[PDB]
Amino acid sequence: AFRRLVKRHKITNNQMLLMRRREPYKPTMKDRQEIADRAKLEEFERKNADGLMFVPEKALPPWQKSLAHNAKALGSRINFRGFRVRVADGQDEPGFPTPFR
Amino acid sequence: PTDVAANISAGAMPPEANVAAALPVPRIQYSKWNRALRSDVYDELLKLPLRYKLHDFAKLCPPQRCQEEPEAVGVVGRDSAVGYLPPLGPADPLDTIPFFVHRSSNGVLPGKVFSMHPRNLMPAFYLRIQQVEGDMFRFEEELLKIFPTKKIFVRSHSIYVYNVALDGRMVLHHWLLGLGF
Amino acid sequence: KDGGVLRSSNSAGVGPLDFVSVTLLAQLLEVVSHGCCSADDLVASPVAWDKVRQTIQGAIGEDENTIQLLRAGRLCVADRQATGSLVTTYP
Amino acid sequence: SYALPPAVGRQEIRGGMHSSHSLDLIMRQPRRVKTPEQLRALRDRLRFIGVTGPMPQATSVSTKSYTDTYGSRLRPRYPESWDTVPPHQPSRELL
Amino acid sequence: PFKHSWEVNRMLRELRLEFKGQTTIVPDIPQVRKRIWRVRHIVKVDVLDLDEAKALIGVPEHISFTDLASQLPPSFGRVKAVPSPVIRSKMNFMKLRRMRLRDVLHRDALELRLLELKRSAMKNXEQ
Amino acid sequence: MKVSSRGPIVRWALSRPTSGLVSSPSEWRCGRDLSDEEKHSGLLLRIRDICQPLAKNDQLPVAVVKAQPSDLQVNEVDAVGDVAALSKVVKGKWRKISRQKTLLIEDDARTPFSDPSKSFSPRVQSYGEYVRLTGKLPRDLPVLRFVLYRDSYSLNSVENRLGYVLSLQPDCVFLRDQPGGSFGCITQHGVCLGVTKEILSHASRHYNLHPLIFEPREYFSTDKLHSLLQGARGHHHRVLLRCVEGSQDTIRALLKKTAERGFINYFWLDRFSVGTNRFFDMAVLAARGDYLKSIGALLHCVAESNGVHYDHFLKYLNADPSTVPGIAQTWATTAKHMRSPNWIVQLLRGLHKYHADAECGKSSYLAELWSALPMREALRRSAAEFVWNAMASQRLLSKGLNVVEGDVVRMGNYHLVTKDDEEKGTFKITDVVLPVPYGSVAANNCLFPHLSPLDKKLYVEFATKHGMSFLFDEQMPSPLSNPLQFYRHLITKPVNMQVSVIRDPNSLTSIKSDLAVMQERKLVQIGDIDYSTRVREPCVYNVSERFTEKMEEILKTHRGPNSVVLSCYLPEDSSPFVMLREVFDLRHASFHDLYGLL
Amino acid sequence: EMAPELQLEYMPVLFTRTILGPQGGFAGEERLVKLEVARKYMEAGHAVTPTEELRRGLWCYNPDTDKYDCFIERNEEFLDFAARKRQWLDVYWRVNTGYLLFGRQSWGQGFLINCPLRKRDVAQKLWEQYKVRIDPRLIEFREKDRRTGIQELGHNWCWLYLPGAEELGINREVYDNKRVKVRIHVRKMNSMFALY
Amino acid sequence: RILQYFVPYERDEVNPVVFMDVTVEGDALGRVSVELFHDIVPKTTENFRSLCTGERGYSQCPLFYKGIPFHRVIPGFIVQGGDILLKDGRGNVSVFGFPFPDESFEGKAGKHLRGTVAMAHSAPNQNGSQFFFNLARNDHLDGKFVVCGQVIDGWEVVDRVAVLSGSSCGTPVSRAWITECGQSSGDKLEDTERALSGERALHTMPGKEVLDILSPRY
Amino acid sequence: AYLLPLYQNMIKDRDVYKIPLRERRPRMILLAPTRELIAQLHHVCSVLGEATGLHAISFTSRKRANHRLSRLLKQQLVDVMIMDPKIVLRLIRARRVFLDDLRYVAVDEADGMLSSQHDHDAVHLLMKVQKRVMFKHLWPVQTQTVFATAF
Repeated sequence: AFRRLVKRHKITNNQMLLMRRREPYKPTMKDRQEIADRAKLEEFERKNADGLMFVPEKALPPWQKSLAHNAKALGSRINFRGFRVRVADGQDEPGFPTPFR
Repeated sequence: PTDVAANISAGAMPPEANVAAALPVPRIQYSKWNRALRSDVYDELLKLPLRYKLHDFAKLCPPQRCQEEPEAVGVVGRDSAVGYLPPLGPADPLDTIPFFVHRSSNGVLPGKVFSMHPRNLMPAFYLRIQQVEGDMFRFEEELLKIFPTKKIFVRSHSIYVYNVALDGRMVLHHWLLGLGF
Repeated sequence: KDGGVLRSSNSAGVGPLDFVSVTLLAQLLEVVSHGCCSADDLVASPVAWDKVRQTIQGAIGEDENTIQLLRAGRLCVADRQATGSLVTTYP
Repeated sequence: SYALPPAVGRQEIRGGMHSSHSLDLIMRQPRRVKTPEQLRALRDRLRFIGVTGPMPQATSVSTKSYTDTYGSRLRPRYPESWDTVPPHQPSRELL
Repeated sequence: PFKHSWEVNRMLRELRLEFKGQTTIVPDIPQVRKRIWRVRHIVKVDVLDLDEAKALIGVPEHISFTDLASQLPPSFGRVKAVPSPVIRSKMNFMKLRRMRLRDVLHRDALELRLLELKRSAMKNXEQ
Repeated sequence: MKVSSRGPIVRWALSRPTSGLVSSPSEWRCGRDLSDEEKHSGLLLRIRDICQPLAKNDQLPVAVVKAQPSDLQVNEVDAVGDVAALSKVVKGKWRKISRQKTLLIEDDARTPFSDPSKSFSPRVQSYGEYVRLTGKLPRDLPVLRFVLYRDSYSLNSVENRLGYVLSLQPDCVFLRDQPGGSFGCITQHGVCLGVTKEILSHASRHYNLHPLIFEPREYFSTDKLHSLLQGARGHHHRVLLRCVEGSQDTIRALLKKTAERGFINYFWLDRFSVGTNRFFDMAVLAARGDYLKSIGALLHCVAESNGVHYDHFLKYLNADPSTVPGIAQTWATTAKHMRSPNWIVQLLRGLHKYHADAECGKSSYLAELWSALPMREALRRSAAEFVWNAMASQRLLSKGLNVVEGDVVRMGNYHLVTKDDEEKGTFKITDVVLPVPYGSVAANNCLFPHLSPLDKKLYVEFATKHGMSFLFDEQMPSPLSNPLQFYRHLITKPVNMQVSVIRDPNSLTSIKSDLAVMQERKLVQIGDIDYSTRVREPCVYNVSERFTEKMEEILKTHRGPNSVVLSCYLPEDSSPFVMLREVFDLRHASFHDLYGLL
Repeated sequence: EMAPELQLEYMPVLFTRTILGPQGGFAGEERLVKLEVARKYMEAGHAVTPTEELRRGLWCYNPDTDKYDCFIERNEEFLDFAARKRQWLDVYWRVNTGYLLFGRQSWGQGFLINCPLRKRDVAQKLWEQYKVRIDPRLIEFREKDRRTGIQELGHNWCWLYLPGAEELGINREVYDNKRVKVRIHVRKMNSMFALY
Repeated sequence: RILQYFVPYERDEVNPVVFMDVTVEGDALGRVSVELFHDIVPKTTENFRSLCTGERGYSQCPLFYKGIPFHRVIPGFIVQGGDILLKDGRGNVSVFGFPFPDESFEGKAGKHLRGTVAMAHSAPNQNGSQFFFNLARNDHLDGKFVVCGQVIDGWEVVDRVAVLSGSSCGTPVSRAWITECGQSSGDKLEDTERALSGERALHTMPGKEVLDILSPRY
Repeated sequence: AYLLPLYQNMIKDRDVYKIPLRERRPRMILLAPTRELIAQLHHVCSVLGEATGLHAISFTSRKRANHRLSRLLKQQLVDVMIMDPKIVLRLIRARRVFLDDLRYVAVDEADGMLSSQHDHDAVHLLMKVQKRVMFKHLWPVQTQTVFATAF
């Protein structure tokens, strides 16, 4: 009873008077809520089926890309391999071997 | 259309392609100030069936030759970094194009991408072309053949194409340049 | 201490010893027992290890490390005899 | 089976005529096509018209199909009345 | 059907029944058998074998039904149950777009053939 | 003018697998058979075919191989006799250079910044900077010896890894080839020049699903280099066949028969290639001088191996003449972005320049591009091995198994058999050895069995027919990494064969890897199967969910009631798949490693 | 012929004393029993490890002497008879152990049901939730329900007559070898499960 | 009897080649290869090649010929296939998103010879995805249907398909679908002409067998 | 109550399924808020673990804790780890342990561990073991989680 002015639909058949619910085939509120929850969980599991892939500095969210870039721009001036800057914010450890890893 | 991440997970590609699976290939982006022509989309346009013949990409691209010339002059076609060239015209001389597309003051093409209800910062965008002259409906039909699934309206002043982004504006500019405007 | 762990955290059953080291230890135990217990029989039967521990004369059997070594060798030879019925060897 | 009537394997207010009398008459009468030989001898002569693709014409060269004769966007004018209705909008008839 | 729960209403919707007094025709596949077993108390079902249907409808016996289904057009009213009325509307819009494109492509192919004939005639008149 | 290949461009992988099923063609979804590929590669006849022609029409029982990276384990032994085994793993040995950086942020919100008693808290922005630890390199011992454990990594991929992680030149590292393809758990030896243990431990890869581990053993001088660079004399093999047909007794009898009567020694398909274009095809194209078709076949093989290269090669083939240079540039840029091998990206840049610049678009420039490739010697060696396989098959078809006068036998040097050695000496088919043509050096030094019409005349005739005349005309050098042997036996017998057949309709049996048995704190033992340790009883937790989904189709197709574990020790270049081919119908579930060039 | 991974959870077990239940059997029966219940049986003393001598012959519990003095030789006819007796006892135990559930419509909150039940419906629900196939002729209602069948709402009980009693000799351990009492609870349910 | 099939044209090299695999009731017959006329029918050639290779994901249906059956096979006249939208022969969908019309009835694209493939259409100016292989010289189709190309090899495959799954009515008695489909590079036919000399040399020399068994690719 | 079946579930994995135990991959992880509760659980895990033969490692914050934590993981094999979620999260990020073959998680006083009083350290760990179940390239592990709460 959240909406207190019910919609009046055009009456094409006389049984539309006897019917109360607009979409009978549609599941009820709580049922469709838990259905959508289960569907979102299944989609998230399908997405996380493979291991957590690690992304480079450019393919990072804006609140981390510039920080990760400025933390290493000092070492980027001198071209030498084997230079890592252990920054705090970033992709957390999955805790298991990953094909992308 | 290859899923690099899925291929790496399944073991079909080397694990060094994670940067390719995450970030797209770096390419000079097409802009209103830097006409970075894309050979792939131009080839797709050439393969698509259209009534009007388009120029070759070799003529659309500005010439890139030796730069040993001591002093530069005012040739219509000269070396330019942003890839600016005057309109080449029609591909086949024995034809009549029903429409004519004027450029702007800065030589930019008419394609401008706006947003529906931009006060709410709505991601839904649309394209407006308000420099077409001649038979606007022939241009509209060519836009129909280009974008089959999009909604294209036409008026006396502007042609609107709904649900197309800069990714479609660049295709429109490519087709216009290939036609010769 | 380089490789292989004999002692177990439970200590009720020590870890199985390496096979090549078990063979070498069987040869050494034969040399100790003066041939009274052949290395072939020691690698064949598990109770041969208990017999060797009994015949060790106590010169080395008093060492807890040696006792643990013999127990690990006995467990390894027991596993070997148990799996021999399943594995098939072609010369 | 082919030769036997279709209403021989039926599992089943008696002594009267039901609404399906005209149908059970045909179900009780024997079948017409009694062999796959006759079945295929009728099938190979059976032909479609609206089938998408070419059709054999090596039978007679002088005959031309109505599609080839009057194009595809054109249909004969039909007598439109309460008794018989023709299909409308042949352009909308497709997909 | 609207008097019952949403699950039986979903099953009847799959069976293509919306109101009281509607009659539909369905195959004898296990899916339809399961649906009718679930809604067996709200609908009454009659069985017709293939020969009984060939007798009920004036179709000869030397004509199967696969050929009839392949011959009937796919443009029938409400051909496919799309997952959204937006999808339905854009499908109808794409159908109208395909009609318009058919017409304009006919016109443009005519123009192309005329242009090629003009080019060939001009080349021949030159040579 | 674009590069023109010859053959179908069959993509082996899907655009998005999203499941264990990785093979795109339905015929290969149930397990690809390599019978036609091996027939076109040159190996046709089998011991059962030569012994009894009535057995050729009979079909051997089917068996699935290369199901998971653990069903195939190879361990190389050196010329001295030491088997490559894992002892201890080493970390990266990093070292801190810069202290961590902290920023002071306000600790409370109710008090303003104006209060002098304002409290702050430090929060770290970066924990610090770290660099590799590079120990001192001795002058008297510059040569470093190590052991390498790779899981489903090609030698080219390992060399690229070493190159991009240590800036190592391709000539400073020496790594021998192992039979059986790169897929599986391969343990081998390796020798490097001017590399310290601490910096070599960085090239390892522990946290990946497919581990790549280096382990330095000891240092040596440059005089021991020729002794260390000798060819391996043995490879302990552990092979798990998934879906075999028949009973335990039948399988044991078949394996006993084949291990007692030996198996024909063949250069397996991993040497040349898998697919349409092959190494000897590219080699004969280069020898003819059609660099266009040579580069075409090379890009064809690369596109069959990889997916993105496949899409870009299709775009290149279907492009418009005025659009070819732009698409070539796009391909080169995408390769550089994807981190393709340096030779691949250089070849793509060269092709872009060839298609763009008119004065640079010449067959001479294409020849320069092809000469810039580092694997043409590998292509020529594969052509030589193809010729050897063809000649060995011809010998076995002509003279059968029994030794005849006029052949070469290894007496120890090599010797030509006579009637006296036939009757009294009685040299065996195992001792019968045929030479392989490796350049004019081998063509002049090796002793060729006359056995007319199976002489050097027939050798040169077959080489000229297949276009391999360069093998006998031009000299063929020997790579320092792989010693170029000139003599190879025909029939080979494993010294120790161990078989264990387990009934498993669902095929959930697995074998523990060397890294797994080491992480179990148990020392790695080579030479036999530790049935109590290595093989695992069939249960639901032995195989991964992706693996069981991938194997569902193969199982539904083959219906294999038994799975067989096999342990053997083969000589220098004998591969287990050539053994198992003569006794089973092998179906390879994984066949991407055999493509090569990556 | 079971899969190895499935058989890993089971173990071959020979039954000494006849036990009723989905994981039970008759005296002198070899069966693949789950680990937990098989260990429980072997700890209680009702089961033995299937050795070859035990497969030949077994000792069993005697109800009269309360001791394992009954030596039995496993033969084909003995196995058949004991399997049939186990089937009879399992049917009796299933029908005498728990409730039967019926759900129907009844307009209003009355005490009688809209549509009374019958032997066909009773046998249907028996086969449904008990997995027992019987013919409706064996179901005999009460004296008051002989007219219209089960009509009240709530709890009722019917008689089910089992013919095969004296042939197998069950009259000792069973309460009544002639018939059994099926307790049936009838309720109002939602539309989809009421169906009437 | 069996009649030898000859290539109807000169086997140009600039034109793309498409390969397809056909199976009938589980038995895969072989591989067919078709050279598409790119110089005369560019748009339709590109459409056919794209549908065969699977570059585009989906417009209304999977734009890929894998698993697509031959809905209409007339023995001796036509081996028609396609209809990726319905797999029945009722829909026509192209890569372009709309049925494209014919562009040129030229000499190389107008004559329907024996091993000549063409593009089937429901309307004269609506070329969908359905194609059909000719089986004989069809002189009454010249000027109606557009020719995409011609078959190079594997003609025995399509001939066996027509003789095993063909009825004079058009309905296939047995299902025959495509197994795999893609784009192949151009291969020459002159290498197969040396088979006569190879068989002659085989009949000549009995001592060397692998020489005549193995044939070089190039 | 939650230690009897979990220990039994580890015996069935060690005897029936014969799951191998590796170095840095434990089986069950216990979470306790306070130090003294860790020593309380470790004492019960010592009596129970002495019979079944399963080893339990419990570590509290001591002087030079980084060196001692590295030794306990290198010297002896452990399958029952009794530590705080903060320390466990510190080892996973330091690559000292792994979530592989982790079959059981038992959270004690989950009413306080999951709340913001302990800064959701128990929550951040449960989200890493839940994504472990979603991982399919490794062997299927159904990590059941048991929460012991007084409120």
